[PDB]
Amino acid sequence: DRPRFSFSIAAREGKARTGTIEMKRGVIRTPAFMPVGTAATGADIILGNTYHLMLRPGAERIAKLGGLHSFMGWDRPILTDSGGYQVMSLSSLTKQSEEGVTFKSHLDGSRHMLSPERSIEIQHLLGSDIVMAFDECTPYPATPSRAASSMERSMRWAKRSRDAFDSRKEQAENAALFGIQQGSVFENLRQQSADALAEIGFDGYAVGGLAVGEGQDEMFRVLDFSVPMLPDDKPHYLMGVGKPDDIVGAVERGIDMFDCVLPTRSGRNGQAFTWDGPINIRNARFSEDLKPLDSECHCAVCQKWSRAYIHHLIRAGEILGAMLMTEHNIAFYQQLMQKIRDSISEGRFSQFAQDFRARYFARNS
Amino acid sequence: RPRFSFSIAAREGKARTGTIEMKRGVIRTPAFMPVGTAATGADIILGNTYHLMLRPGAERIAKLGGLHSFMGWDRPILTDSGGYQVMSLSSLTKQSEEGVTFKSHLDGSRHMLSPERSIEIQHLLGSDIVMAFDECTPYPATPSRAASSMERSMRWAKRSRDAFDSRKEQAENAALFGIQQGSVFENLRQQSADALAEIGFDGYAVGGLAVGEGQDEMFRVLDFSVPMLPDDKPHYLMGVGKPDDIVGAVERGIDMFDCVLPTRSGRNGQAFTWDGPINIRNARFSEDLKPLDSECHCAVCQKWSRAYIHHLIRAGEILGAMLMTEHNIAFYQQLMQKIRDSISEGRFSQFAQDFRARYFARNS
Ligand SMILES: CNc1nc2c(CC[C@H]3O[C@@H](OC)[C@@H]4OC(C)(C)O[C@@H]43)c3nc(N)[nH]c(=O)c3cc2[nH]1
Ligand SMILES: CNc1nc2c(CC[C@H]3O[C@@H](OC)[C@@H]4OC(C)(C)O[C@@H]43)c3nc(N)[nH]c(=O)c3cc2[nH]1
Ligand SMILES: [Zn+2]
Ligand SMILES: [Zn+2]
Repeated sequence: DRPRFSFSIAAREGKARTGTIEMKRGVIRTPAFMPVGTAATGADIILGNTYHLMLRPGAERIAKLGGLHSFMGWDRPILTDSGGYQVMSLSSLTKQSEEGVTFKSHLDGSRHMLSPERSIEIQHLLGSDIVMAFDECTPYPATPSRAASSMERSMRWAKRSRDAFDSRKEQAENAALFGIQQGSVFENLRQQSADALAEIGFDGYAVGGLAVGEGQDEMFRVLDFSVPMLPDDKPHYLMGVGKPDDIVGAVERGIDMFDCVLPTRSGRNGQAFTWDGPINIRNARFSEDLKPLDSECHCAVCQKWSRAYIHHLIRAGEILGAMLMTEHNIAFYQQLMQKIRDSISEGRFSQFAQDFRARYFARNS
Repeated sequence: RPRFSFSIAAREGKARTGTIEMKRGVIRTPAFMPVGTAATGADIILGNTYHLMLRPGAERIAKLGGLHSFMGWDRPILTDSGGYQVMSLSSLTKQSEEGVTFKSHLDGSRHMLSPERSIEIQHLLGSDIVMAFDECTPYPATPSRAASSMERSMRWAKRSRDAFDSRKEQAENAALFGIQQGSVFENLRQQSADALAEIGFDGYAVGGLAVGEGQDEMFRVLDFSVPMLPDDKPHYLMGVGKPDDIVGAVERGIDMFDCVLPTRSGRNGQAFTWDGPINIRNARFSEDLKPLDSECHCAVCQKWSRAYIHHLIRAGEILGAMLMTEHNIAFYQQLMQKIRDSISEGRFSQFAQDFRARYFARNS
């Protein structure tokens, strides 16, 4: 049968790689974009907001309903985060210590807590295939003192995540665990986090603490030295990235996995991604543009709907407009990953990145 | 249960409270009718006919069991006719006496709306209350533009009546509402009302409002338009509205409401409270341990504080807007219940004064 977790590289070019991740529920073609999973009403894997799901409707409720695969109507692999991002983005509502993170008690007495052990337990109840270690996304900007103490605490939490993950045979035999590298924008702290994660051992290694307002120039600079610190024979996950040009540049620096809310956030805010850069469909230039959102896109929206139709739908307050924008953006992101995977296999990825950026920045939509 | 039976239990001024009895349940009036969604306290929900015929299509919904199966909702459902999209999407339409033809899509598909096709689609959706195919006259409109538009809509209202009665299954189990037009002009409103009464309908909706006219102008049109409709029939104000808009509209004879603001506000960081709307994104709520509203009985206010929702939206968690949306919908139903209670008690005039006094002071 299919293996638990097997990462093989089929072709390389520079620091970029293309290949597959084999799991019991399907194959993940890398470099991969992993869209946000939703409740049931082309991607290889979807994600679940662990913090969101544990509050609504609850990890135990999800488990009794059959798991996220039953909850989201998705039989392919699923990855869940650990909540370490919400440890930072919601720090004002948290009491934090070495044991874990305790959130402010609710008006009904209910109180939620996150720890390396509880996070893995929740991710097991959700039935996810790829588990993220409980970490802390260090805020940006952060002093070298604040970044060091946070990264060091996160590495202590990473070891407890490893132990808690291995404490369940059912989870350790069917799922995979990813360590998350921290260190903010500092090379030395990044090397300490990578060394700590490798000594513990993980099926995959994620680069955390980025996509928090640092800018692409700073993000690329951190990727330049951070990704070579991770085990080459293991997949590399850049959390929170990103824009199409962010993804292309990140693949050029050794990243194999991506997640981002921009396709949905842009689709709900009137922005569509095209090969000629992003477009604001609300602009009057599209009032009578009879072309689809993107001339090359093969998604269902571009085969039927014009820019003019979508422009007037959003102007008229029809939520169908944002759904088509969202539907296009998600499919466009998968088409970007496919073109990236193709170009690495052909040995023409460096040419693709140049041609992509040239046309994506000219904005000749 | 009867097909459609509207009875008034208590009156005060032009305001009324009562029930609408249908084969699938009872609708307590004055009623707010939230926007129905696909399955994942209101008496009736609505379905965007124009949206549903495009996604996933009226025929697909019919084969799935109808909107009651589609939305997991066994209670009554009301569907609009598309007459609003005739105006809001007029740039993509070719309009004539026969109906409205939308611009052909990139796959050759073309959609058309007419009094006959609209009623057929609403039958395919399996809705319990059908709206006549009309045209929401744009605002502002010249008296010439409003007259031709209203008269066209009344010819469409008659064809809607005939098409509705052409199906025994629909005519014996559903209801048809006529829609009054005339923009902001009294004489044109009287012609539309007279025309709709000569045709005959189970209910009468006040259309062509909530299109940017302002509350003062909207109330002024309601002052003379609602008394033109049959008193023994329900009155539906389409698109209204804000909480104070609803209270003022009930004061002028409206029994039914629909509005996207509870969802539009919940997604844009605005929550409705008895002390007026609040912008949860303001820093004053960063540590406000109180719920969104002190009196609200919804699930969100029993568990979540203003501080928690404020930080969720600030952190980009979509759960924040869901709680805001859930509260706004439940708050709207609590407003209708308090209105229905006060009419039954004979103290509605006092409620309207007390509501506006506290709602506009903004002492949240
Ligand atoms: C956007 N920038 C960005 N995302 C990051 C994440 C993922 C956190 C997001 O995963 C989403 O669910 C799948 C949730 O939806 C939003 C609201 C986007 O937040 C959650 C991170 N996760 C962990 N564990 N650790 C990190 O250092 C980290 C850094 C990030 N930077
Ligand atoms: C907000 N103001 C407003 N709404 C009105 C409507 C309902 C049309 C809306 O009903 C909603 O679905 C249930 C949809 O939400 C949006 C997207 C707002 O549009 C649909 C009207 N409908 C008809 N048939 N005729 C009218 O004269 C009319 C006037 C309106 N003024
Ligand atoms: Zn597309
Ligand atoms: Zn509430």
